[PDB]
Amino acid sequence: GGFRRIARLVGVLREWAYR
Amino acid sequence: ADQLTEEQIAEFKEAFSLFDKDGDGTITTKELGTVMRSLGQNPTEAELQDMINEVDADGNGTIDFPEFLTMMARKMKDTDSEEEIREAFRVFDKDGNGYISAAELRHVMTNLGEKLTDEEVDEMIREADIDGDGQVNYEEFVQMMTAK
Ligand SMILES: [Ca+2]
Ligand SMILES: [Ca+2]
Ligand SMILES: [Ca+2]
Ligand SMILES: [Ca+2]
Repeated sequence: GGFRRIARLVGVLREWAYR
Repeated sequence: ADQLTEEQIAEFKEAFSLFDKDGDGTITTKELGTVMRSLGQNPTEAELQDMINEVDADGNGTIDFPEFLTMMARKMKDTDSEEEIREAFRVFDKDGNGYISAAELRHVMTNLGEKLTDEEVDEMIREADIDGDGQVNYEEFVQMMTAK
């Protein structure tokens, strides 16, 4: 797994709570 | 020869099991609520239902493999990659000191549901440790992400 690939999934966690 | 983007879609297949603890192929507001607490807190089964309604292509009440992917590309497009990076960094920096830490990386991976050795966490630091300080600063964090 690449570190950059993991960062993309983390950005999704906060967006879900945004709405 | 107009190729497709199914190569990237393969990556999301391996991530879907991580989000679905039951490995049954579907995520329910209850299951995801556990992830929300780890980010800060749990929303409400009432509000959680509205979020899925806007993304429910069939309207069954849950998100399937193909439904989850359509929402991901729709959210990032209307948003900016700079915004998703700022949110992710703030989540890893729980102490908010300016950089992450070996203990900070391990706490999230274990909370996510993956088991790695402390040595696995150290290498992650090496990838973004351009200055060689042993810790990833804000500047090193963004450069490695937008390296190419
Ligand atoms: Ca499930
Ligand atoms: Ca659905
Ligand atoms: Ca920190
Ligand atoms: Ca460094």
